[PDB]
Amino acid sequence: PQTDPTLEWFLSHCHIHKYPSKSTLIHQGEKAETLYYIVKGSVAVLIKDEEGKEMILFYLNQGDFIGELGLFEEGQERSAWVRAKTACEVAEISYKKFRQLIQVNPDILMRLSAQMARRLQVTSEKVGNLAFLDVTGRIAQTLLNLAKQPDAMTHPDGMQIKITRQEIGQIVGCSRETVGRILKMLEDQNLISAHGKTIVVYG
Amino acid sequence: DPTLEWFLSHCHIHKYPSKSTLIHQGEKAETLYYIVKGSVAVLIKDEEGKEMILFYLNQGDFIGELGLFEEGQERSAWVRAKTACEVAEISYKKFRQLIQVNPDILMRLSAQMARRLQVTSEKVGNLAFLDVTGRIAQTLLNLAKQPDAMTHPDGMQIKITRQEIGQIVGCSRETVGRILKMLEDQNLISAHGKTIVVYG
Ligand SMILES: Nc1ncnc2c1ncn2[C@@H]1O[C@@H]2COP(=O)(O)O[C@H]2[C@H]1O
Ligand SMILES: Nc1ncnc2c1ncn2[C@@H]1O[C@@H]2COP(=O)(O)O[C@H]2[C@H]1O
Ligand SMILES: Nc1ncnc2c1ncn2[C@@H]1O[C@@H]2COP(=O)(O)O[C@H]2[C@H]1O
Repeated sequence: PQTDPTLEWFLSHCHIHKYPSKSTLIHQGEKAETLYYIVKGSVAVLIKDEEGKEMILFYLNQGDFIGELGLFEEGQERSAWVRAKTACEVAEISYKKFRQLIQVNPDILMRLSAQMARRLQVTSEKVGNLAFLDVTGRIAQTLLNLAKQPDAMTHPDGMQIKITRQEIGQIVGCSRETVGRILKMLEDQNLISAHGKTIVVYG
Repeated sequence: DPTLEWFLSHCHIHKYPSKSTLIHQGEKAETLYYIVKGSVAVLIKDEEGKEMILFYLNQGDFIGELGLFEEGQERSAWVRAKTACEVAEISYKKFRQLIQVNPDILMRLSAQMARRLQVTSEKVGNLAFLDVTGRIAQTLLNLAKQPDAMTHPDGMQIKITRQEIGQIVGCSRETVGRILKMLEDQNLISAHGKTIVVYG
């Protein structure tokens, strides 16, 4: 973690709310009139198809803004669901009040925009993965990213992560069954080791 | 627009012919662009150079903005002129000084980023939830819903090459041809050649 006076100034204008793990902070389709900032915890951003299947777009963490995409034009709806992945503490402020703060000190918009730019780079890559990789390479690539997250744990034969079939499937666009068939196949290829819901990525 | 014209007076403007590349993926990102006239395609490529289009940008669109907020970044995509273009250009350093003078110029840029993230997220959803055949069907349906789709007795009529479809959905013009034929055999469309009729 890390803070500064510009962020504490901003936080003093917000209200703080707690969200237990698995609770939904933002429902797709709601009117977007408020901005969030994660003081503690992590959330998943996700979207759905007509049949209720879920895709994860991003994981956001402490220091991440959320609900920013409606800020620049009135009348918009929330573009995705946002669900607490762990217990969360989340600052919230109306768009109107945030715009007044932007007038006082534009650096607070700089910080928000830097996160938007980063999310657009990552989401564009995600488009390239989904377009150009098959499920297997999507899965292989997903495991590689995690293997280089700050959450990784050292290990003798490589780098180690934990994740469920279901979460993998939600990331890549497939069933937990396809994930299992593919994990097994990667294991037979001596690329990974799986131990329940814990995965050693070799290399 | 005063802000626009103030901003433009700090840029150098240059003309680019159709099909020229304004931005190459991997280059160091140190400058911001703004489209004064024309349209461009933003694209990505697989390892074999098969193309996917991420977005079409037009007059009034910023480009090359994604490196602005941290130094040392590379261009995340290629940007190619789709028509002849006139494009304002300015260094990130000079743009940051303008942001200090008047933050509204950052508001405008951020509004376009937010819109691009909403649209690109919808595209992630389509790619995750639809196969190549469903992506092509959905593309034709969406095109048939645009203001420029023409009325046809059997449905709507659109104009778009196999290559453009392939660029939209992430496949070769060959894969596009086979699926269009399949969709035609399924009595869903007619690919007259001079036109696609989307029935219904
Ligand atoms: N592609 C994405 N990357 C990161 N965060 C996203 C993405 N799409 C949506 N979100 C977040 O999901 C939020 C839900 O509603 P908003 O659209 O107001 O603001 C959104 C963003 O904070
Ligand atoms: N194309 C897809 N096919 C199947 N499941 C998908 C797809 N895209 C996203 N998902 C979601 O990914 C989830 C992961 O595991 P489940 O099989 O429990 O349920 C899955 C779906 O809701
Ligand atoms: N998903 C996207 N939607 C719209 N424009 C994009 C997208 N990804 C990249 N771009 C544009 O492509 C540009 C090329 O280099 P930059 O990364 O500096 O800035 C980029 C954006 O202007």
